[PDB]
Amino acid sequence: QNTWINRPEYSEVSEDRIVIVSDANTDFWENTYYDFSHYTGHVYGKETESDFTFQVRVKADFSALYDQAGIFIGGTETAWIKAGIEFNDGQPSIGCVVTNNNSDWSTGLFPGNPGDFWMRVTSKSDVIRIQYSIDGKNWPLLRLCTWPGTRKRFIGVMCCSPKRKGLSAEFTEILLTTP
Amino acid sequence: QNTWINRPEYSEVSEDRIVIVSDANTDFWENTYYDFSHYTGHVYGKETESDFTFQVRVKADFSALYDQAGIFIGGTETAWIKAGIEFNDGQPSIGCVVTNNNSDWSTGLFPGNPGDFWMRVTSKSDVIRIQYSIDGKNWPLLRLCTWPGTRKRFIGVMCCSPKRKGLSAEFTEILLTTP
Repeated sequence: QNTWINRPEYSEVSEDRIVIVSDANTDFWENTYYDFSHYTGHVYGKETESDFTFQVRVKADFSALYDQAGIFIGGTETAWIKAGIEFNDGQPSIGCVVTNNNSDWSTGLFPGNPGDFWMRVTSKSDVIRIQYSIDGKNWPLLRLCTWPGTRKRFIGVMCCSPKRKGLSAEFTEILLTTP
Repeated sequence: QNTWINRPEYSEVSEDRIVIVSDANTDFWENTYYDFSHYTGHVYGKETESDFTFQVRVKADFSALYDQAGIFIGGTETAWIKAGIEFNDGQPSIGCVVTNNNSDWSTGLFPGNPGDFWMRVTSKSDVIRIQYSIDGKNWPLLRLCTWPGTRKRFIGVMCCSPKRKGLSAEFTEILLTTP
């Protein structure tokens, strides 16, 4: 059954729609460079011990620095992966952070509509393939690595407000299935 | 003193210019997904045990699938990092691969001129910050992680031809210095 990691004050959970409103100063980051350990981001999903392909359509109102919305894959508090859009110096970026004791993040240009995009995560064997889409048809690769956690993987939708509060993210067309 | 990792058949080494012509089927990759271990890419540089900032201007004639040219940071054969342009399905991408026993790669859109760009690597403490530039003035972030190797880091220019032979890459404006 679906459950939360840092359940937010405000939210909505329907059969085919999930809304996460971030709490103040929420984020996910481990040590690397910044020297702090944040594990306060919001994630709604479920644990699974089998391979899978997760896909979701994200609609959030990015505005404050470091606003994040996308997907999350958890193992432990020091073994997880997050990916999606992140606001910074205006322009929106698409990136990913793989944390295996330490956070390793990559980022880059996001061409689509920052307020309406798709995310896809495929986890078969010990491999993690993360892709995104701006039209729901084309899925460019974002990150390809090997899972840093164990058997149990927590897969779900995520939302972060490192410098603010209230980022509202709507998740629809959610589909968790065999790879 | 400067030395090679998989010295190529053809090359040129001047005081302020380095040309690497790739040998057939050369590449850098460790296990993840593809299930093969490649350590045949060409790298010209030097070992250092102190923090540094490396910068270089790259001019290569990308054409065959997976053609790569950029920078490399080595620790061991299972602990290294590479970053730069990579040709694929025509369009050129800017990406990075961090290998800590297993390769973890990120990729994305490259807006500049694929045949003339800059790379910058900063290694202070145990942090690695990789940036690129399309005009030699602006340096967007590409990857930020913590070094997977030890004290001795091999920093230098790199060139790969996974599916061909002959990719000629020219490296100029090389500058290795304190961060």
